[PDB]
Amino acid sequence: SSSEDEDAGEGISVNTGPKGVINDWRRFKQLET
Amino acid sequence: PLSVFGDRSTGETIRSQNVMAAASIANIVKSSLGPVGLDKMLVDDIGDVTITNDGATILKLLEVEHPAAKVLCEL
Repeated sequence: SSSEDEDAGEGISVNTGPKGVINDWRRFKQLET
Repeated sequence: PLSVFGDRSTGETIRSQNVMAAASIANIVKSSLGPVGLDKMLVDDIGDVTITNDGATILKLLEVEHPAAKVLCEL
């Protein structure tokens, strides 16, 4: 009833680029030092 | 092009800068000239007090950075 459970080229040797960028390199290097 | 690690000022800019520095040094002490001039009272960073009318003492006690202003102080 209702009731239920529901309920390559590695060697580079960069030539001139370091010379070109040395200005910024030293700019950062002074503050880092 | 120069690639010099520093600042460069050339011509009218540096001339005006030098003139400004010299004029500032002059204007510091221009108020202490003549019998109607008045003294200045300088305070150090440690609280020491100096009251003076002498231009040399004022320019010696002052801490100056510009080279032309330093030239005027040494003058």
